[PDB]
Amino acid sequence: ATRFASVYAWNRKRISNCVADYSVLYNSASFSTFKCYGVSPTKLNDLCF
Amino acid sequence: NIIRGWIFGTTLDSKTQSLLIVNNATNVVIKVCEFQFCNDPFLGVYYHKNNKSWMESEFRVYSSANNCTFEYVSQPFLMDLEGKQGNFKNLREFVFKNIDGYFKIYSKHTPINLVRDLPQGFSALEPLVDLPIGINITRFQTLLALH
Amino acid sequence: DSKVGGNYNYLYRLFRKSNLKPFERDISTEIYQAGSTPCNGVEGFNCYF
Repeated sequence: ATRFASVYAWNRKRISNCVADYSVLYNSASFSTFKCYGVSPTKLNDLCF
Repeated sequence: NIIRGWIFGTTLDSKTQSLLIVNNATNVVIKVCEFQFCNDPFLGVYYHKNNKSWMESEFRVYSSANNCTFEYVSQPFLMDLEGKQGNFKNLREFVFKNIDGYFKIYSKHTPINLVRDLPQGFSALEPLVDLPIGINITRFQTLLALH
Repeated sequence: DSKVGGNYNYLYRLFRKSNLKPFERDISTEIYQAGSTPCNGVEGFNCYF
């Protein structure tokens, strides 16, 4: 956004009632490490969290 | 309508993870937050004569609040704000298990009818909702209301 | 977040007297009792931040 919070006091946000996608993780910024634990990571558009 | 507030935490003086839950007259204010307390926790309402108006005054729960780790700010609505004497009418039973960190909340609410100490008969404690916290819990206290 | 003089607005906790629980935050900045001589906010010996 412009600024997050530090590591001793991490920042929290609530997310609901919206449609998401990971295919748009390729345009606004290039991510260096993108790993998902415990679920098939390219199936995010296939479930309901 | 007597018990309104609650606090869930180990040290309950903003040194270990110490929740504040208050089912107040309008909003759900549930705050897993750093909270500093007085001696014996209470809530407060006051009632008039010319109109039958219950007015909300008292706040001696926390002196300080900056931090929050799990805040829960829900819909406002009207509370009937009773004090009505007679037969016992309301069980609002809140059975708490905490397996694998996530503190869990049940719901079971019934318009019962008797005079005194807890009625018998079966009443299920079926699952309602799970606040998915992961924190240090050793004790808890309750905040009553003062009518 | 990399400034020419440095970005000193973000902090990490160097040491903590106990360990953590998951999904938890503490910002208490009391003087870290490393050994003997309890601190009470003096930063003497065995008294770190």
